[PDB]
Amino acid sequence: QNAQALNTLVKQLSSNFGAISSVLNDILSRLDPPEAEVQIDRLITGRL
Amino acid sequence: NSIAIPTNFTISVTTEILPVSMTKTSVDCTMYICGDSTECSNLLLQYGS
Ligand SMILES: *[C@@H]1O[C@H](CO)[C@@H](O[C@@H]2O[C@H](CO)[C@@H](O)[C@H](O)[C@H]2NC(C)=O)[C@H](O)[C@H]1NC(C)=O
Repeated sequence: QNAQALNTLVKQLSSNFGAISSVLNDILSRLDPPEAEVQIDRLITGRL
Repeated sequence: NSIAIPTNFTISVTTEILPVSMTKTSVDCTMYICGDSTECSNLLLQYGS
């Protein structure tokens, strides 16, 4: 049960939650701050 | 120097009631959230596990 809870928490880092990419560095390489903050708030909300 | 000793008795039966289980519901997430929509079912996969 502990290992399954941690595996589930780690696999959730790979989810998009509605952002263009589930990788934070893709958003910050591809996008400038005004639009990038919109993609990052989706990842913050999903990861939180 | 005083003691009281019971000279008779009563057998009492007292009921006690305890919960032991509860209804085994299961709610399927995709059928609850979306229900037959493929459009919704695809959006829900972005939220992962
Ligand atoms: C102890 O108490 C019981 C009743 O709690 C007594 O037996 C009863 O006595 C009364 C009065 O004589 C009768 O009307 C009842 O029919 C009896 N039986 C029951 C089951 O209540 C008993 O006599 C008492 N004994 C002592 C030690 O006094």
